[PDB]
Amino acid sequence: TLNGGITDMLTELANFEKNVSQAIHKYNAYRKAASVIAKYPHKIKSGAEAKKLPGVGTKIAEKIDEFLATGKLRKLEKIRQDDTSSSINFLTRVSGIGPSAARKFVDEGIKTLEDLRKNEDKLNHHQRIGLKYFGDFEKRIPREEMLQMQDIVLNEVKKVDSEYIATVCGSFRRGAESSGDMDVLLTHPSFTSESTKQPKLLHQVVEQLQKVHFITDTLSKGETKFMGVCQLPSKNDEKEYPHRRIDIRLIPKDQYYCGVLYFTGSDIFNKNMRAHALEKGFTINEYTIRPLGVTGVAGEPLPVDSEKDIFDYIQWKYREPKDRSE
DNA sequence: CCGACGACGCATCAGC
DNA sequence: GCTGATGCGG
DNA sequence: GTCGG
Ligand SMILES: Nc1ccn([C@H]2C[C@H](O)[C@@H](COP(=O)(O)CP(=O)(O)OP(=O)(O)O)O2)c(=O)n1
Ligand SMILES: [Mg+2]
Ligand code: NA
Ligand code: NA
Ligand code: NA
Repeated sequence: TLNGGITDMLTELANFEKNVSQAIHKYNAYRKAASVIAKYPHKIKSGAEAKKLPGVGTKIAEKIDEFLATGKLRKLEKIRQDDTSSSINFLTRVSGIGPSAARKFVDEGIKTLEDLRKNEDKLNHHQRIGLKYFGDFEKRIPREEMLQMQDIVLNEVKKVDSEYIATVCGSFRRGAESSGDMDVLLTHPSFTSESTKQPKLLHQVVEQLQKVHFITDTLSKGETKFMGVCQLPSKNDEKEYPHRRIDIRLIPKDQYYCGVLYFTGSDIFNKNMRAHALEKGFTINEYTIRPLGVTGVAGEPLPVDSEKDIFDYIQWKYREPKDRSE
């Protein structure tokens, strides 16, 4: 946190552009700048020093000079006083309310937590669950609790079918001391890129986790992605654990390394890595790395037997999960 | 200057 | 019912 | 908002 003041500023600018302006590329530009500054191993002393880094241009350079001189940014100071911008920004903190819904609600006069509760009927199902657990989903999860949640998920999956393999990814796999949620990669030998030899593969896991009252609510659910809510069991007389967000992704077993690379993130690491793959003439998603022809069209999946193979194709030295937190 | 900016699953909606 | 576009999320 | 070409 040598430059926490600067990266916090860029993060608030990114969120403003996403939530209020609906300028998704300004949001990514600010996020990338914040990321590159966050790993810069010196205390930044001017915007011209910062502009040397890739993703910091003239505009951000000027904002960093203002912030270093005064300790604040007038642009943000204004944004904070504007009641509409602040209301739109706040409502997007509810899961399922993005920038469109948030501006829609603030237009309808719904602009506080109390206003959301009174108008619960104007929310779809995801938004209703996001409002229900608003305070809980704001809390971090200590790694110690992540370890207990892992134990439950892995043992309940083993009880359904011993051939499942569940791998916790996200910030947990990157070694974070706390996580925003739990991300679970799931494979089963009956589900490959070649065939699906059993139905309900993800559903049976979700259903087992509901039966033991680990999973408490569902935000969305399809054949390969579950997004919902879970809770650790508490002891007699003990306060309940906060409810937590859980995501589960069932990935074809022969595409595991592309899947765990994707799900380990970070999101900015994946964007940098996939952008780099493009420049090297490949495309990477959670299933495959494929070459690009002269026309630009993706070819056939390349053989992959490790995360490191994916790095090798695009001529990157391997980075362990813990060094992917960008 | 200018196009490009990672890639995709699920929910919801318009239009048929 | 479907396909395609959009919002929102990972 | 930034960048490579
Ligand atoms: N725009 C995105 C968002 C996510 N992902 C991938 C990479 C990310 O680590 C994983 C879980 O995301 P999450 O939303 O769970 C974020 P994570 O890195 O796990 O940190 P926490 O806040 O502690 O949960 O999904 C991606 O590729 N592109
Ligand atoms: Mg996560
Ligand atoms: Na730069
Ligand atoms: Na939201
Ligand atoms: Na999150």
